[PDB]
Amino acid sequence: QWSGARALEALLTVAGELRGPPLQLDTGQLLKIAKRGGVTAVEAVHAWRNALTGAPLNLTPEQVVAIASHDGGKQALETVQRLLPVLCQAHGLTPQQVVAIASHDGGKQALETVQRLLPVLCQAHGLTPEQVVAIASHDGGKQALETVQALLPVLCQAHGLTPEQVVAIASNGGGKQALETVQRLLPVLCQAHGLTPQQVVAIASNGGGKQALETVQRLLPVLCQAHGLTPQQVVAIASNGGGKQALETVQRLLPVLCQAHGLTPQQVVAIASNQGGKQALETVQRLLPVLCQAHGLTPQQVVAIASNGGGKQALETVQRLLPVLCQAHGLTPQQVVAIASHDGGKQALETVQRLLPVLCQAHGLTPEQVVAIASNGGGKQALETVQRLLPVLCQAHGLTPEQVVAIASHDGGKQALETVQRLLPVLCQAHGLTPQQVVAIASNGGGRPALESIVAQLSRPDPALAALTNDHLVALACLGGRPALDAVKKLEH
DNA sequence: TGTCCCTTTGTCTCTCT
DNA sequence: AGAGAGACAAAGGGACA
Repeated sequence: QWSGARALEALLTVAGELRGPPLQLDTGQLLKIAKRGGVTAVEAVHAWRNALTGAPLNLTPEQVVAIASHDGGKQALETVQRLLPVLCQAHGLTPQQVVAIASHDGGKQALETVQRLLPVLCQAHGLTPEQVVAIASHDGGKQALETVQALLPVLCQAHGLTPEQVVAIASNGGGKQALETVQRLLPVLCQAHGLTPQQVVAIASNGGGKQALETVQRLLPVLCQAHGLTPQQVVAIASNGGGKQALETVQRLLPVLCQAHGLTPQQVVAIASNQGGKQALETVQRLLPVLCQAHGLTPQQVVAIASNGGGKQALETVQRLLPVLCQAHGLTPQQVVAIASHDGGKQALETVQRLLPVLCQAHGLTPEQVVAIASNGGGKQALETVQRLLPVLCQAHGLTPEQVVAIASHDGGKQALETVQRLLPVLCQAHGLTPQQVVAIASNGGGRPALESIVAQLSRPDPALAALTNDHLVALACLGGRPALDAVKKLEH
């Protein structure tokens, strides 16, 4: 018989119990732990169900699932209950920071290494705890911490990088590989091809940073003479997760796409310059003629859809959903293209298909409004949040549907909507801002942190901004959000 | 296998102006 | 408002004990 049978059975026996107190996990959360943390992780969560939930740690189930759903999850769980007090008392980290460090493959290694190396990293190397946490919060975080300790001096001194740059390089999966490749390849890339340190840092600062740097070195000559690419265009392609794959695919498919479809190299670069660019290119080669047939989508529209992260997913989803969204939902092809032309286009298309009739019939929005909500990165999240929160925001908080749609119609719209529902009362009743001002602050990208920064300043006033009135602070917060307040917070110093 | 580390792709959020 | 950064997640492969 199949050997995985006993184990699968054990998985299900134990999984059944976890639906009960004190954790109560759903099928989705249980699948997740099983898929990545495996069987021993599911058994571990059960074994330490009580010791984590409340006294004296007090971890939410969502947090227990986050620690458990990785390779070694069992080990991370044991280590968290051991090291979270140590790290919150002896180094002053928050439980959230400890959880974030724990929530990656080999989390036990990262936590123990942070416990070991944080003092030497802050004292002898002048890093902040936040920076130590960031470095540590990726797979192989133990390796990245140890490589930062060893290579920070030689990277700042012999190679001219700032600590911030070293931290940025180190704070991805395979950070150790990226750091080491930069030490070796920075003079080669700078002095042989005229790249700035900053361009090299940008290449190095993604997962697979090492792969992308080595690929830039190899392919930069062939890309710049033969295919007529600018060093600037090559750097942009390489400056993305899986840069190596995007680069190699650009060399392959640039002439093919240009000659056979009439795309410019500028358009090709834009398709290639996201995470999964490789996938976006190969999909365009296949799918463009299919999308463009019968006077359907123009090439230019296919390029736009292609030119975002997961462009492959967006392209395929349009091919599937263009007819059913146009015909049965009364959308123009142009509107479908608008919704698809953002990171997560696939998610957003699917969510419009599912929710357009609900939001229209049940909540009284127009299609135009639904499209406007959908037509940003994270459009799925914003649509789901408008569905959840429109009744409370309008009925309990006074807002018009028009104001809710405005808040929702930017990247982070979900975050903006949730924060408004959360902070509207204290902003208006405790400090006298008008609802229209709160809406105004929140109706920009970065709505959430702009609102948080404002609430911070009115509940624990920094003298640095006391010279500003509430209205001035509002105008500032609408002008440039949290960064503008923060800058002002300094300009005064 | 269980654990650790590395790489790619997809999605979401905030910044920079 | 569009490009850039970066953060978080899901999933697969190498390595090894």
